[PDB]
Amino acid sequence: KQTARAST
Amino acid sequence: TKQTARAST
Amino acid sequence: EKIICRDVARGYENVPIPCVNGVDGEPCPEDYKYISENCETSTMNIDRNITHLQHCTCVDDCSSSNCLCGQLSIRCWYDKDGRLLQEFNKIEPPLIFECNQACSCWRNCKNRVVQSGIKVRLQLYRTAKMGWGVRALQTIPQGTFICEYVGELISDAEADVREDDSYLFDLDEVYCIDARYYGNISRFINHLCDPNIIPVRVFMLHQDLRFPRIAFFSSRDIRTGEELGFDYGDRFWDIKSKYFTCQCGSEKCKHSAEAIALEQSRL
Amino acid sequence: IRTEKIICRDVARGYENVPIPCVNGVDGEPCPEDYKYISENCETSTMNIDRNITHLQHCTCVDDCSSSNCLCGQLSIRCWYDKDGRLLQEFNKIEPPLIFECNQACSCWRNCKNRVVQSGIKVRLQLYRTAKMGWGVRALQTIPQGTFICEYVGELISDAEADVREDDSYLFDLDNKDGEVYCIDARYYGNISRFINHLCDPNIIPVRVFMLHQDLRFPRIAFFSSRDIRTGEELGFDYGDRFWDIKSKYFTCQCGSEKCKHSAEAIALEQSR
Ligand SMILES: C[S@@+](CC[C@H](N)C(=O)[O-])C[C@H]1O[C@@H](n2cnc3c(N)ncnc32)[C@H](O)[C@@H]1O
Ligand SMILES: C[S@@+](CC[C@H](N)C(=O)[O-])C[C@H]1O[C@@H](n2cnc3c(N)ncnc32)[C@H](O)[C@@H]1O
Ligand SMILES: [Zn+2]
Ligand SMILES: [Zn+2]
Ligand SMILES: [Zn+2]
Ligand SMILES: [Zn+2]
Ligand SMILES: [Zn+2]
Ligand SMILES: [Zn+2]
Ligand SMILES: [Zn+2]
Ligand SMILES: [Zn+2]
Repeated sequence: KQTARAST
Repeated sequence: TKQTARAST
Repeated sequence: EKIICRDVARGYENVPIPCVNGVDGEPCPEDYKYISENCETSTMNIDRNITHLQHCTCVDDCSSSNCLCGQLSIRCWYDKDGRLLQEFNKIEPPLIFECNQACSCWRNCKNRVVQSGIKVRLQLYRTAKMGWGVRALQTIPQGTFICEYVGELISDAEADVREDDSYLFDLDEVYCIDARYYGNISRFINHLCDPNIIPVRVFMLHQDLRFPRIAFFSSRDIRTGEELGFDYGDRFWDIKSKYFTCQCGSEKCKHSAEAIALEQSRL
Repeated sequence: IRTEKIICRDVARGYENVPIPCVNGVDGEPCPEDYKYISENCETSTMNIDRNITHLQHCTCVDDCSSSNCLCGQLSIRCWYDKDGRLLQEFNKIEPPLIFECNQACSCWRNCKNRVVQSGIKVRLQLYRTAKMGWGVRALQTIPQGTFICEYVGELISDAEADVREDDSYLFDLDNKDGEVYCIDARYYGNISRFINHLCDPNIIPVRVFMLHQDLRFPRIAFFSSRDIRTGEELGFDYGDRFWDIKSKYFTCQCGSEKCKHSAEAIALEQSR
């Protein structure tokens, strides 16, 4: 994606 | 006036 | 007399609300779902956008007249103990805007009474002539929050077609609370022509003007054991008095068979 | 020698069951104020979450919801909470199941055994200044494995909105598939979880939970301890590679663990070949 996201 | 009874302020 | 339910609210309120019956053989009422907060059964889209909340910047306890939230009702009407000011208008109450999650203040500020829930000890009990009612198990000073009228939020149009109209409350395109199928302790509060509580429209976590929440406060000091009651209003009685008449009780009664018959003799 | 100062008695301003103080013994940075502390998720545009009470799956229990007949437990094969509110030792910590807690449509009481996350924070935590990772959160007590710590709370946003957010240091994807997916952004609005750092050797794990609604688009993210946690230990989860593939251009991991996979050294080593 464009932006960083924390995720499981 | 409406068909059913309602409490109100 | 006999305790037949230790808590009709099943632990959802701050305190238990027991049920007793010392009058007849009617069992604890279970033909409804007890809920402590209003529910939805169709798409209502209550406006919960946090950026639509009016909110204060107070760094104190919101006891100053500079609190924006207080100013939205001309002033905060709560005294330091959470009770309505003596001067509160009990005939035409204002809309109360409590502090909320957008406010800079702490959760225990002075303008958070209704959102903090039930504190008085109440009891569901069998009355002599008006089915189940609610009474106080303690003295209650004037202006004290008692409980909220909680139920199912519905449109005016749905309310017009509801088969049971014994538990409807008009909020004000008007919406209603129906406490027939889903409700709290307030669903059992009877009408009194000499009332000791009054309903007040309140905003807390949202400020969607279609959906004020209904808070009952004591309109006078209340004695231990006294039945709680409010004036349901003529938009209830004009419809209901064809089916039954008022069983208070009171020498001030305006809705008894006798009262109505007397006024009818109007030549 | 700098002293440790208490710079906020409670960052949650009384909204949580317990205070969450803030201290700094490292530098002169004052208590972080550039966000709004909220204890529950907020909305800033219309999400149309399904809140119809008649859509809730719900149980018929009149006991404490510890029997295998609790429908709500069955929606996760079984209730995973023990009698003290902790995840069972056998809980799958690699691929956690979705948990369905009891709700307002259930016949049980508010203190049944399947209400852990909805009852809120019970452990004592602290916001503190770390040496290398800005602010972090540490435990002020021992915490057994399986204990609910806190929820990842913030602003609910679409995947598309998440893609245009300038600050991407506090985003949490609710769903890893594509299509109509949502995120929590804790940048502007968040709770204590917004300050939890990434650790390559994590001691907490995120678990998807349903409480007052069951809209599958909007699971709530609950952190539970993945092992026993010692007093004073920094709390941390594995933010995952969908964070680091992007962020490691801008900074590298300072967790300091021998297992670190995202330090300059680790990246440099993998790069070499
Ligand atoms: C909102 S409910 C209150 C609880 C109701 N007593 C019960 O047992 O469930 C409204 C119904 O209560 C009864 N009721 C309430 N106040 C009354 C009054 N003052 N006189 C006669 N019946 C009353 C009527 O049956 C009315 O339609
Ligand atoms: C969700 S925030 C955690 C709170 C943050 N430390 C603060 O002071 O606000 C995520 C950011 O903290 C920093 N951070 C968290 N874990 C880190 C790590 N293991 N190494 C380096 N920086 C980290 C990065 O700046 C990351 O983008
Ligand atoms: Zn204020
Ligand atoms: Zn306030
Ligand atoms: Zn305010
Ligand atoms: Zn009367
Ligand atoms: Zn159950
Ligand atoms: Zn239950
Ligand atoms: Zn249940
Ligand atoms: Zn690392």
